[PDB]
Amino acid sequence: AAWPKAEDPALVQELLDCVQQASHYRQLKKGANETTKSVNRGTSELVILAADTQPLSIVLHIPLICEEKNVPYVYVPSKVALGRACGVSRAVIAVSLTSNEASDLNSKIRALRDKVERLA
Amino acid sequence: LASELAFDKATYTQFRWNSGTVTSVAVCPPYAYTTTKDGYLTKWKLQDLPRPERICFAKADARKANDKTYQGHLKAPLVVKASQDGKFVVTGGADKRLVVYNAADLKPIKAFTQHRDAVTGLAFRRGTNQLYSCSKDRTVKVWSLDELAYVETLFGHQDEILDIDALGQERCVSVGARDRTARYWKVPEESQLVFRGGGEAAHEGSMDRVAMIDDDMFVTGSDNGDLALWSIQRKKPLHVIARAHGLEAPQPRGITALRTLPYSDLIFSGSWDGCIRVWRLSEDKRKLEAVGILVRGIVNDIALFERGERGRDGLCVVVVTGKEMRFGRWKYMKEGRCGAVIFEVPK
RNA sequence: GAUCCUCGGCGCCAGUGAGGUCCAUUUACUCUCGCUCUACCUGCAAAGGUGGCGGUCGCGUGCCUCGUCUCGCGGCUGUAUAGA
Repeated sequence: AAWPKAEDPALVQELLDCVQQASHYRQLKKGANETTKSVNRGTSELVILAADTQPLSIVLHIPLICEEKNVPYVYVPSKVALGRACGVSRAVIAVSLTSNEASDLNSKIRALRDKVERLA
Repeated sequence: LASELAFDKATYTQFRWNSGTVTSVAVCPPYAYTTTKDGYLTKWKLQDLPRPERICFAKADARKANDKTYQGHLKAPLVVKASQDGKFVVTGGADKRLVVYNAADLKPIKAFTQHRDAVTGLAFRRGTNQLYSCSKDRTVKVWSLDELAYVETLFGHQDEILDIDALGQERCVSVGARDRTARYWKVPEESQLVFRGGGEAAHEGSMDRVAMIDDDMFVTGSDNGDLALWSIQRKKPLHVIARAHGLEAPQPRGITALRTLPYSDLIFSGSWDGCIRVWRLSEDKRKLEAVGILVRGIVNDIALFERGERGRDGLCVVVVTGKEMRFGRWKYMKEGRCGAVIFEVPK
């Protein structure tokens, strides 16, 4: 069910790096429930999930509402890599990252979901 | 002294105790220390070959005072490393702090609070109590432990720092957390010599552990199973070897422990695969072959010994596994405890 | 087909997002292995007096070597790697 699977040749790495930079700019909603709140409230600019979920059904619900809100989603293959990409000390299973009016981070979100649009 | 040791005859020992969480190790030849997330810094004892268990410990206190340098901590320590003489013990952690004090009765006298996130790595200079303390505010500070005074801060870390190794000269090899960069400190002239990786079946997300074999080259371990030697002479890697602890759609398991023998060619690298993995530097001193495989749980930290006498035949080395990883509990396993697998290499 | 109020009885109650539990210095819990004194006993168990192997001082010194090694009696009290 991971048909937007991100490729380990550095697209995963740019995803997790932009996760970390958004974590340092506090633009980051972590975990599946808070990701779901950000997508349902429409604050979300991009959303990554983790395909290393042991039952992946517990994150399969957010591609629905991301298709409804028309925000790009993409899966990285490790919730541990996403977890310390956030800086959490636990495994983050699905992360959402928003934006503001003016930031270089918002530019990096723009180019990043341009690459996600090249996937989907 | 790689092939002058017999890996196939290793005499191991699996000691465990109650706290279940153990994080690091500190040798004081021979006296071994540990640090457990229950809050313990244990002085335990091993010496005689032809077995001893432990003597004493200290507790991290939930003590609501402010700028207090006494015996009270605030929170559990993370890593510990002990002096070459045997006259100072120092630790630091997510109580945002160090303490340094007498190693015999183990009563904390100085709590250094100059760092401001968490003290995530610690090393010495050999033969001198010049201390290097590297911390989660992505900095590395250097201490004059002769006065227990503060010396200098250093900067250049792109990301939250992760580990330091240092030797008898005023120099360091640090690692940043995710930035794929080992960072070679010229301490007196406060310069730095940046060695970045970018291994190119995962690519290098983070770069976990570091070890200096000598004053000319070193080795770093990344979380994609890439183990890399680096010459100080050259910006490129001296060697990169891939999938250092097997796979687990599967992914290479990352290196969680690396420590080498100084002025030697013996590389000690472990993971959550359960098997310790000893490497050697090759005869060309440029490449790397397999001196081989040699328990349960996910190995956080690892130590060193030697026979050290006129003979110098047969090492001793403990792995200090634990159930989780060392700073955060991103991965949990039922296997391992607060343990110590002392395996001794004969000949 | 009246609706609501009053008086009864019977039930019953939004957000956020990374912190949180114990408290001088202990030794988790279970299974196996090894068990540093022995004997006579005042002795039913269990505790004390004494003897073999001791072990330490004082002394006689034995010694084809007058040191080390074969020993003994007189004040005392047991201790080996010791736990895997």
